[PDB]
Amino acid sequence: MLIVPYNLPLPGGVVPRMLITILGTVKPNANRIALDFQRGNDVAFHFNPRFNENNRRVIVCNTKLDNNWGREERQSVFPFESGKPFKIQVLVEPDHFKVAVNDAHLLQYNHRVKKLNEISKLGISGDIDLTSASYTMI
Ligand SMILES: OC[C@H]1O[C@H](Sc2ccc(Cl)c(Cl)c2)[C@H](O)[C@@H](n2cc(-c3cc(F)c(F)c(F)c3)nn2)[C@H]1O
Repeated sequence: MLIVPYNLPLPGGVVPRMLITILGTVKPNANRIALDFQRGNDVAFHFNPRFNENNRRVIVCNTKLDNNWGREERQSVFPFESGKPFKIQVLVEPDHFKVAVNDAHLLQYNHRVKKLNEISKLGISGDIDLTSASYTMI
């Protein structure tokens, strides 16, 4: 439906209580997906499901500053499945981004980029059919 890579502007950046919801379907034989919450050229929060990293499925999260990736945060719970519809919910909390997939909490990512109001774009890329991307204040 929506063209991927997709850019969702986040006017005035993010703030606690802002909820971003992404609906889509993983393509068959998917290799990767990425959500990039950007501050200009920096990536404040990169959320990156990898479907085949040495025959393992893993979600890699990181921050990119001045074109350098930092320390990766990895955990082993992988709720996505090739060919299946998903819902990602990213809730901005005062100290971290809180992520739920298909209504189940997945992970938290502590804020490395501190100027939340300058994280003004969300890029969505990878092996998905993107249905919708929106935000609301809870
Ligand atoms: O840490 C996270 C980064 O890890 C490597 S670079 C690297 C390698 C080793 C280490 Cl120890 C470190 Cl710290 C960094 C990736 O190449 C990088 N990356 C992924 C994508 C990308 C682009 C897409 F278009 C897309 F659809 C997609 F799903 C993904 N672009 N850039 C990013 O995931």
